[PDB]
Amino acid sequence: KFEHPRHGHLGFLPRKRSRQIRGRARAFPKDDATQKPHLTSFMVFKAGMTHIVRDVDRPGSKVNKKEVVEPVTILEAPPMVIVGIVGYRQTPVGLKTIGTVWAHHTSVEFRRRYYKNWKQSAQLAFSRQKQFANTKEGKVAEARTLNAFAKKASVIRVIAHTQLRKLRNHRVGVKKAHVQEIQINGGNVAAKIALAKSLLEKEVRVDSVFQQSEACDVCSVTKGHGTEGVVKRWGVACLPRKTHRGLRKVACIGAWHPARVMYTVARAGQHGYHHRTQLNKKIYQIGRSVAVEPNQATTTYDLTAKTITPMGGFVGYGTVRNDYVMLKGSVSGPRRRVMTLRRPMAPQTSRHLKEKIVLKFIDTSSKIGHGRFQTKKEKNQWFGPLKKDRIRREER
Amino acid sequence: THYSRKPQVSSKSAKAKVSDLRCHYKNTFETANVINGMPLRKAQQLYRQVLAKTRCIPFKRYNGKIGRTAQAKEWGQTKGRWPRKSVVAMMSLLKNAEANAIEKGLDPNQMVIKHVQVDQAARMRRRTYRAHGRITPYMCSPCHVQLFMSEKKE
Amino acid sequence: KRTGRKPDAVSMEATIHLSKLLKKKTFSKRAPLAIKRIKAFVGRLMKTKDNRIDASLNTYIWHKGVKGVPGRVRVLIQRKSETTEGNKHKHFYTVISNVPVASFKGLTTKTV
RNA sequence: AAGUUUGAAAAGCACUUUGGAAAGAGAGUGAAAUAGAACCUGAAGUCGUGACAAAGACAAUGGAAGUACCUCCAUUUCAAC
RNA sequence: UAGAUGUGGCCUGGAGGUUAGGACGAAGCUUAUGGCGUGAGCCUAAGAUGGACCGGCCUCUAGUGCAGAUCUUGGUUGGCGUAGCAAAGAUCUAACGGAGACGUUGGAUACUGGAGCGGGGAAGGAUUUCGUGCCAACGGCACUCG
RNA sequence: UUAAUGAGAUUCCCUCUGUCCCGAGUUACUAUCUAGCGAAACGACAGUCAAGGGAACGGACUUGAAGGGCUAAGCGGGGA
RNA sequence: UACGUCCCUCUCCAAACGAGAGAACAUGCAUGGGCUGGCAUGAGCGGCCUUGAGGCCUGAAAUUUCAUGCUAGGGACACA
Ligand SMILES: [Mg+2]
Ligand SMILES: [Mg+2]
Ligand SMILES: [Mg+2]
Ligand SMILES: [Mg+2]
Ligand SMILES: [Mg+2]
Ligand SMILES: [Mg+2]
Ligand SMILES: [Mg+2]
Ligand SMILES: [Mg+2]
Ligand SMILES: [Mg+2]
Ligand SMILES: [Mg+2]
Ligand SMILES: [Mg+2]
Ligand SMILES: [Mg+2]
Repeated sequence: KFEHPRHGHLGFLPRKRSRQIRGRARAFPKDDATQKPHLTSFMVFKAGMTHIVRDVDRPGSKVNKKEVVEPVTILEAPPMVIVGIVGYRQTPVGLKTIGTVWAHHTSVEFRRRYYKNWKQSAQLAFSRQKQFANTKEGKVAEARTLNAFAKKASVIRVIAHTQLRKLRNHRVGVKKAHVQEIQINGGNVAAKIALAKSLLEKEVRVDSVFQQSEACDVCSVTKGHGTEGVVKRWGVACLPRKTHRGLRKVACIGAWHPARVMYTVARAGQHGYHHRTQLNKKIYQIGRSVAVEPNQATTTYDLTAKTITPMGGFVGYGTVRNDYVMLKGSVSGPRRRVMTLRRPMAPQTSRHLKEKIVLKFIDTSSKIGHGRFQTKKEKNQWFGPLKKDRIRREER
Repeated sequence: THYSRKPQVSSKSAKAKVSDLRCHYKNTFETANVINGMPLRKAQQLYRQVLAKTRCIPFKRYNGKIGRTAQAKEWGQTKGRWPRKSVVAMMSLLKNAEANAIEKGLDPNQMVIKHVQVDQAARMRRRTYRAHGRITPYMCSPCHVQLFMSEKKE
Repeated sequence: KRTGRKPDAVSMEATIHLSKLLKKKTFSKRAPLAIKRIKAFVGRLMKTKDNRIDASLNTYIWHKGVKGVPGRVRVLIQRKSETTEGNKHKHFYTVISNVPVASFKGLTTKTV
């Protein structure tokens, strides 16, 4: 008889706190040995959002026509320092690591990750591996396992961490290094270590991994809300105003049989702070740093000079100082939470996902307000030498 | 009659009691058992930090829906509290048994709390008042606390 | 007691921005919790927890009623003593008082 | 409801000192304080800590049958049946 | 099973007989104290239990055996340090007292708002008044206060 | 049959709105944590399921399937 | 007596409490300046509008960069 479509999605149970804030790709793309060895993932930090105006393509009705305002997300992406190389056997109980070569140097932020205090400690992390690397048996026991990553290995995963001393953001209160294994999806695993062995202990910047107009998948950890009730966690319904013992509940959570509450009925508990993936988030610009190009947000039709950082920074994040990546739309983070990009799974051959992009406008109007001004040198033009600077720029 | 266990050396030992310790048996239980092998100075150091609420009393056996806390991990648990009245009531019972260690000639800086023992007293009565005219009990449940000490030869 | 006993009877005249410490707190508890988060303010300011209030700081925080509290308070912190030593002592208290200032834009933390 | 029926005798714990005083630890009384006034005996129930098989939970208990180790419990041999 | 019956058969209180214990420790009580009776039960030991009564046997006698009656009474226990102590006025500070959150005084901000947390009475209560102590248990938190 | 009256019963219309579409944010007070205090109703034992049989809708039986332990906040399916 | 972890404090992408993410001379904290943004022309004064997009507020359950100020290091197991 009467019914409705079921509330919430059973394929995101249990609604549980993710085991770490670090967004972590559960699966990397299928290894097409017909490609070149490359890096298929990258960790960025969610700065915040803004929106942009685009010259549209893909002839439809709202397309092949005047521009469009589409909301975007700014993800600050400093270059990642590769430290290790990790290979896996394809054994009948699923992949298993067959060793891990490290670099000879290992940044002081990486070694913090193997601690939880690091300032009362004695900093012995990787002490007998720096020493033993300078040995000869070290070089033996290192090429003995690199000559293994070709015999036994199929999956080769460098270990990259983030540069945070290169991320002058303070509101990212952490000084450890976020450590992430990254798949290499080239071919001829012999030539797959060759990449890994090469870029080891070298910085990997995000445009080396990704290109501008193509889409990624964003492994991330949702913004947490603590214990949310049934109406907020599952979005079931509110009982009528007349209800006793209140109305933000599921009335019937079980028949007489089965005489147990089902895993399908809605209950209150952890909402948010879940690991999500957000397939097919399309990059619109992968612009470089202000230290190298202090004209981030001025493409061709905003011949003024400006940067991505809005007037007064991104709210609750700061200024973007590094190789930001501009996606399209939502990303399952709060500000300054590490996001992991990933090259996508989908066939991606479409006139709605493989089309190239030019951005005719970006908004740097302040997040903190309403903002009516781009590029604060426009605000000074609206006003005059008002009494704040008048009491300083006329008192000399 | 005295004293469930004898200190196995009577001159190298102090002894102290209370009989009507005026507060909950259940809060006083773990307040006491938490220091049951500790040196005397490491036991006052515990209680005097339970009162500043930097270490807790790990409620065993009478935890029963007390809240979880971070300060109880050292005790190998999740539950624990900071019972002020039961801790200040054994700050006093310990400093008594100090005074029994000087009285015999024993450095209290050598005293080990061997065999604390808390149990239940006569359970005073003062009715309270329920709905519909039902006069229910409101027992107070005092407690006895025993403990003796000893030394540890170098 | 490196920077604690090195000075004797300090006096720093420091601003305590209070709207930052009392935001969306219940109005009925706002003038009491104003007092209480100056204790644990000037405590962290001088590594001691025995903080008195010199009845002009108190009269000030309460002058706008229990609900109305000034946004900032400029405070003169006296740390006098009975001169103890060692450890776990009591002889470092504080004689926190108010300062009529009539303005707060420009004045940093001072001393004496 | 309620035998304070402590002890033969109040000899009812002087006194020292820890505690602000209670109470505690000592002494001391007496045949017993392990008879300290809420006192003859002091049970069950429940609880406490000390020990342990220190066992080991995947209802408890129990039945039969063994075994492990431990039991001043019985008996017997302890130059012999 | 309902029932019937037997038992040189078991057990409790007491009587008439007999035999006999007991301050060199009786009743009682405890039990990984064994043994011995199919069993009811009995006997022993050992108590860092108890302190003054009492066992066996033959008859007599009855207020004579308890797990279960929404049994009765007393006591304890779980749930459980749990529900809660959420209507009605927000205490804040100095220095003072104190064995110590408490009280007192000062100042501060308040609340009652003259149909009052006012001042007087009747009904009713009858020392609750007052002062000085006190702080054991009572004032559902605490108290140096009541 | 009736004017007036109605915490009467009833229907429509107007206004008005969170009654609702469809919910969302805020606030005290609680719940939550703590110090102090502290009950009770209830209580055979208990206490994971499916199927079977059964006083015919089992917590214990039968046969399978799960189940390490102890936990805090919830909820209201069951414990006929 | 080791490497370390934990508590206490602080921070807040986390949070009912645990747990989490952190820091532990760091831009850490606190002020101030600047930016950004709210409001809409401040007490006072000159001749009511003028000073004047003024004054005030702006990180605080916790907007953003610059100057100056102070800035526990103690515990608990690990550990025998
Ligand atoms: Mg109703
Ligand atoms: Mg009779
Ligand atoms: Mg009868
Ligand atoms: Mg009976
Ligand atoms: Mg019964
Ligand atoms: Mg019942
Ligand atoms: Mg559970
Ligand atoms: Mg529960
Ligand atoms: Mg916070
Ligand atoms: Mg952590
Ligand atoms: Mg400022
Ligand atoms: Mg801050």
